[PDB]
Amino acid sequence: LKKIAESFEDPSSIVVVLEFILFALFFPTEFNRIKGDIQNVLLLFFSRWY
Amino acid sequence: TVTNEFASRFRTIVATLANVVNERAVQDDMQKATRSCTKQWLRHLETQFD
Repeated sequence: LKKIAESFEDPSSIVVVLEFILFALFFPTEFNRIKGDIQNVLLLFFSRWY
Repeated sequence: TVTNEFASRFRTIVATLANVVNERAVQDDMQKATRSCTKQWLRHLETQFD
């Protein structure tokens, strides 16, 4: 994954989540090839929000 | 660790103070805008701390 610096302060940070989701739909294969590196971002999102 | 335990502790502290300031602000009928701004400030402190 090309690196994403995201702290997830604001709800607007949901954009990044959506980015991933879109990428998951348009490109399930490539998404699957990088999905752990994505989970590193989602874990920031989740620890911060949930 | 994926997550810094010190920083996570500061997140719980800021969560507690957040509901504290909130309870105070609703007690004193604060405008939603100022409330949102203190909350934003706290989230910023969490990021800076992390």
